[PDB]
Amino acid sequence: GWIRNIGRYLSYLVDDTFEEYAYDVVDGIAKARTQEELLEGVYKALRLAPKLKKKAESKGCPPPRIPSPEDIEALEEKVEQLSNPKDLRKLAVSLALWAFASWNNCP
Amino acid sequence: GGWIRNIGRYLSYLVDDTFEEYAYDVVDGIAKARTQEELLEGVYKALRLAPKLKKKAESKGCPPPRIPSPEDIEALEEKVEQLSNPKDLRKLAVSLALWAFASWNNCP
Amino acid sequence: FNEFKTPQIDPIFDLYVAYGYVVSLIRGGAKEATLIPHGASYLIQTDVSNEEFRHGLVDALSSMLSLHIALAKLVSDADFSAGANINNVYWDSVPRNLEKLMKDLEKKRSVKGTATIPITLMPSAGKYMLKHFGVQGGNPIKVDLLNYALAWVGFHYYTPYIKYAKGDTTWIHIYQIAPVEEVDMISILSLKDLKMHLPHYYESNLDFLINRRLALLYHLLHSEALELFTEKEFVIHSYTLERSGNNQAIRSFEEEEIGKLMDFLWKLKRRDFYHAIKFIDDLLKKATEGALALIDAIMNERLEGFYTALKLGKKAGVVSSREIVAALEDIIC
Amino acid sequence: MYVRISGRIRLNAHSLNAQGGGGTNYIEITKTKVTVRTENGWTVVEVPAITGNMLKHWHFVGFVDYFKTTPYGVNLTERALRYNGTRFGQGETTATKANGATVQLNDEATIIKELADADVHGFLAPKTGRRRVSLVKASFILPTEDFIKEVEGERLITAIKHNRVDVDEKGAIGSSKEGTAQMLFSREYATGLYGFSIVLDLGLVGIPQGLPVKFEENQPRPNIVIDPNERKARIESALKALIPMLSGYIGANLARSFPVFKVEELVAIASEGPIPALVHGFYEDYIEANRSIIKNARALGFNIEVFTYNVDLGEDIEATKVSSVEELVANLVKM
Amino acid sequence: MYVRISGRIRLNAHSLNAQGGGGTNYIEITKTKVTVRTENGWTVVEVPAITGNMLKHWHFVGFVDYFKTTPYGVNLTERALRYNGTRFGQGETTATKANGATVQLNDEATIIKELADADVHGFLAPKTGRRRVSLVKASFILPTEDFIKEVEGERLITAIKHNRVDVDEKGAIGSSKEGTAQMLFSREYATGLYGFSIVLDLGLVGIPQGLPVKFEENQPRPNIVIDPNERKARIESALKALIPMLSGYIGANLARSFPVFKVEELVAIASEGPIPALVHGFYEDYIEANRSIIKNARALGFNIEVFTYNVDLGEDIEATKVSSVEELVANLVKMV
Amino acid sequence: MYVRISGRIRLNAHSLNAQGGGGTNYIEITKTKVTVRTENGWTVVEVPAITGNMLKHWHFVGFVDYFKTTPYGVNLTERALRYNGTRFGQGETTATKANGATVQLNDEATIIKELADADVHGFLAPKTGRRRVSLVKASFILPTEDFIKEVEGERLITAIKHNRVDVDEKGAIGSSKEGTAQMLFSREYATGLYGFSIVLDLGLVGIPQGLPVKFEENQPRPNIVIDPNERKARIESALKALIPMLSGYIGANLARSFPVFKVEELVAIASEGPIPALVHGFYEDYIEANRSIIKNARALGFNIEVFTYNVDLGEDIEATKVSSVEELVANLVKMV
DNA sequence: GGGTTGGGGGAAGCACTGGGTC
DNA sequence: GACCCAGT
Repeated sequence: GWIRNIGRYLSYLVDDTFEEYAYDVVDGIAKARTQEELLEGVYKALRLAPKLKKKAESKGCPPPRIPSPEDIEALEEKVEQLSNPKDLRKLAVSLALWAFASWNNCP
Repeated sequence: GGWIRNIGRYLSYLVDDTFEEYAYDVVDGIAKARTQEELLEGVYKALRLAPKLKKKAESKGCPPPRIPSPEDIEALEEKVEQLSNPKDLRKLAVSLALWAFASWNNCP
Repeated sequence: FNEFKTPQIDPIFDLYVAYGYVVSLIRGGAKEATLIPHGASYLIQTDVSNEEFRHGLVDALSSMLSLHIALAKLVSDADFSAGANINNVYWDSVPRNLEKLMKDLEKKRSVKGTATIPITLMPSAGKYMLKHFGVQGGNPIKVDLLNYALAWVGFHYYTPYIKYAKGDTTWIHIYQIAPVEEVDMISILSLKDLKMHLPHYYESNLDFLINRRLALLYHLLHSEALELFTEKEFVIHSYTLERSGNNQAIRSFEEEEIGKLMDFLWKLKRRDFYHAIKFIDDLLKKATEGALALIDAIMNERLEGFYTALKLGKKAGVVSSREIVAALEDIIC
Repeated sequence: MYVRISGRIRLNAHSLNAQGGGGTNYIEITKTKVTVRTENGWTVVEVPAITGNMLKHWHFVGFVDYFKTTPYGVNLTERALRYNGTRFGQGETTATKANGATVQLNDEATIIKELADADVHGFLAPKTGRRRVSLVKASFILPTEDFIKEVEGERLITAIKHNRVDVDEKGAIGSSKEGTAQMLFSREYATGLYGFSIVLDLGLVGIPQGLPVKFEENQPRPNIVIDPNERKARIESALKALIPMLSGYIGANLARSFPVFKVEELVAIASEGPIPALVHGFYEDYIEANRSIIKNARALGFNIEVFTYNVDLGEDIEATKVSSVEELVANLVKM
Repeated sequence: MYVRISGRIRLNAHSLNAQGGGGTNYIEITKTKVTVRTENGWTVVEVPAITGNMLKHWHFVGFVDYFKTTPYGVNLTERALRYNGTRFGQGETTATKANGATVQLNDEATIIKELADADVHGFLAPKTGRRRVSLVKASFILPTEDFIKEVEGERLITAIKHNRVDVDEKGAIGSSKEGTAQMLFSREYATGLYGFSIVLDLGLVGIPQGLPVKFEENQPRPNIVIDPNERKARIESALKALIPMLSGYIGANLARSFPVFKVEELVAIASEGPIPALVHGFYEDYIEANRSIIKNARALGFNIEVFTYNVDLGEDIEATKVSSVEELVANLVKMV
Repeated sequence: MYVRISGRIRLNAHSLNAQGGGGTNYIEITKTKVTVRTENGWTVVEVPAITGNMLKHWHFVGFVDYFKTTPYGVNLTERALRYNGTRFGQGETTATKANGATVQLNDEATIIKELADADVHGFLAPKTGRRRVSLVKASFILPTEDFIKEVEGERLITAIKHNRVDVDEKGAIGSSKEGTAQMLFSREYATGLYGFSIVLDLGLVGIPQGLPVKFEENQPRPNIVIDPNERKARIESALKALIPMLSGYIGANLARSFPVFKVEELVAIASEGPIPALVHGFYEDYIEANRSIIKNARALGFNIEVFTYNVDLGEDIEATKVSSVEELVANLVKMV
């Protein structure tokens, strides 16, 4: 479903074990409707990789795994023909929904 | 279609580690741009650092980075002229910058 | 086939009186029974004699008196005494009628008196009706003891209620399921499990009981009853008895449907169970204003509701388990 | 005279028809349901709608405001100026006017003459009967299902918190025993595109319903039991009462919300005699249906004048291009 | 004397109207869904907005400041001078006057005869039971439709993290349990071609709701409780309370945000009588609407005073080309 | 006594107000989205800007620095002397006086009497609930609209990459395996023709907000909890705090910052009565708006003094030609 | 890049006209 | 139309 392997990275910026607490990207991706801000919002989340990489090592747990590019194109190839907001929100909301998880990997 | 992954692999070598090279300014400018003109400027700034990275990877033991094929340059050039409206310009402005952060096996 | 006749007075009162017929015939057997819906008549079709009907009532009222006398003119703290009862004048008048049948039903004598129905069993009751000009005195709606006793027995066991007082004020929310196309003994008996006996929460930490649409979720959370609604069809009817500043009046009365809420919880609590209740309880206790956005998204399939509640609740405290996130997308897909 | 206004309204972020606040802290806004036809089926949505009681109350409010302008402001009850709207009672026979005059309840002839508020919205007196039907009727303000067809979702309910700061004798904050009034509550405002429809019956102003005609010279004429010159003034006092509707004076919380109000499209019919209402601003087929109803009334012998605001409404009808409610009123006040 | 002001404002860089709590990180800005066209159907789009409560509170703040300079400034609530909008809350049966006196709670007129706060923004008397309708009505602050149509809603929200430097006396910031209340909080700022439609009703000042008229010789005369000079001074102070509205005192957090402002197109109508409200600036095509609301309403017999800025109108009415709002209210206080 | 300062300045390559990298090396600067007029239509663009928190912190630093000069600097805050801007973080009930004493947080008047910085900058005491709004309002720092129109942004970022050198006795840079420090991070700097606007409310120093006036004889008389000489000294310190606000002590990056930051044009008004705030420099048409707001205000009989630079504001305005920045507050302080 | 902080506490509807009996 | 009442 190319979702379980990308939602855990989105969850890295909300969990208490990583105290940076940037909800602006989650708000931007949750309210993405027409064609562009959905791809722009996920950029902000995927950019803050160093943050998590340093923060996991600052406590002791292994560095977080960055999502593989084997399935990133599944969003670009799907957003094209799904131009209307009828079914585009149907997955845009799930993208932000998967960002609010725990994924306890840093005990 | 097809060239996005190839250019994203090249952009990945600028933000990954094991390279001692971290330049987020250009990758930030490519994505969150406002006008079509600065898109190609950011692309040039990102692409300029080809020779300095094509030689250090093998010195550090990593495989050399695969330079994007010149055919993809034709596609990225010919995609932007006919699309001038900013409505669906930001999506392609951020599409290539998205693949900068991924799990590419740069240094196995 | 007997087909016990059921008088038609109010769409909600008739629901309580007719739907409470089963609690007595179960005590007397009545194998191979059914309840044909009529929207408001809701007639019971059973091939049983009338004699055992009173044998059911005497056992039911024995249970009621055992519950009433146990707790404490004497006023108890039960559903039929002070739980859902908002008026104090019915705190002792209602039980007095209930024990009165002990002098009428035990020796096989029909009812001859006629009492006054309170507002709790039927919200359309009151003091000031309109006939042609102006109002009248007292309560013109007067219910015979036969139909009067048949309502409380079905009210106490089957329909649940939630009470949240906070000192002088008092909020009472009453919910009941009404069949609309078909129903059998499998569903009506299962609906009995939803009843919350002694739902007196008070304190201040349990404030999440604000609003009826939010209290229904909390009532439903801790009752993993039968999930037959995925193949059946049922409707939820709810009404409130507000007593803000000792002012007994109804200020909220809406009609919703329970099937989609059944499906939502059934599809949510499937991947894991330990963390789902913790998550929903945390969002309800902490995100008091945010859980409204979650409940509202259920009866209309609102996508932004599934995110706004989580956004407003994570800021205070949320476990945010992994297996429950995949449960929402099962409904979404 | 006989005016039927209707159309669609685009107002958003407004607090209308709240739940009070006697003890509930979260003041959730009223929520309604509407059905819409799509994909060969019917679906409902939890969308708010505003009752027309707000519209009637604001009509009552504007009636006295436009009635105090003319020097005929004497004939008005005291309770009308305080926005009471009780209209006597089961035993109240005397009236309280601005000057304190006493009115005896015997018939509408001696009531609609000395009092003007009791005629527009009617009254009742269970002691002696003599009920008066409301001459002005409002309609519920509900969102059209075209907006649902183009949305069929979204929150469309803006929940904002509001805080009431409080100070002690020196600036302290109490919790439960210091005698403080610090409060933190919520307010939900409604959005979307709604519809409006208002009917006015100015032909019964000053004419009792029991005896609408004189009928003593073999010539049926209106039974104006009041003075015609002030009757004409009373016409405008109620005709201009709908002007504040088209400006934003709808519902409550006007001091804190003041709905963002602007009508996008409307249709009205004005006539000397009784006429049917066109359509509620709800259904998508609210233009062409009106295009039918007009030809359903012209063949019956009705001198109906159609006023259109941001709608073509075809070309055969002799409609007038209206750009605001005010010139519609200005074109109606003449007759 | 009812006056309607409506127009635009290039209000930006403001953390106004923020939803956050003590135990709530990431204090975020209010967002109101609105209905637009975007060359298609009446779609819904998210956009930050501002509540009219705020505007009412800041109108109160400006009104008390401008009423201090008045010679009758002693006739005001003490709590009003404390920049508090708690007009007769819960916990007290009476308020406190500025000089230290109290106010009695049976008659409505005697409440406002020595107090200018309940006579300008209303009040509520829980224990007593009586109530008063509000005077000034403030509308929400929403951007222009075309502004969000052209940009099709590109975020339009900027989240900035802020922190403090609460370092101990020794000069070290170690653990939370150490005693250093120092942390990272985020503030949201917005921009847009916002609009406002404030309205004031100065014909009801000093007029109790219970007894608005007297009619001692059966003549049109509203029952005024305060001196006519006092009423004129109070009306002038209320009108002068409009300058801070465009002067940057739109909302709170001015110590850290202080949004940028500019006088855009404004329209003000006032003729000392019952006047309909104006059209809000949230809709892009509202200017032409203002060319029809007052075009024929002037011919209805009303001496409508229209003051306009940054708009040419239909060059057919007596629309005064006012420079700024202070001259606008100067032209209003001279006709009362 | 109220003061309004505004105008246009020019900044060149400053790293003021940055989020705070973290592990990340590009130290991203605060980006704010603002409106642009444009001959086509109203659009929005993101530009690097400076929040008001900074301006307020630097104003507080200047205030305490110039208050140390006054002989009455003993009544101060130990946190203020340590250049700390936090106000009573949660964890302690009382506070410590700068003299070394203990300040009881039970009376606002005592707090403002013994704490000069908190009197003008407000404070926050959640433990006892003591609140006081700051007398200074600071706006953001944004480039003017015409500047963005004539430059079109062009991503307006200057990124310079630096390293950290960790040379021990052995003289080895290391490979982050022994405990060395050899990394490569980048800092960016921003330029542009920006604007400034600050509001001073120097009429509440020495006067608690709870009890502004006494009204002992039904006459306007503010009640001051301190001797008038201390109030005058505090006013002088507040006025002198604005002199470094245009000198260069603005922002952060005290190791690489301090660009040119010289004022190109400034406008100011000062008057003991309530006066509006001038338009923050963001637009190409604010000059005539300020001209009107300073011309029509004088027609209302307001004793207000206007100072201006560069722009003479026509010949009808008697505003003097203030050149430097200290002479403005100096001429203001001789006129008390 | 390499560490310190993620809210902090306080508030989170009063009064107000109660609706039944007898 | 004047009476009635509650528990953490």
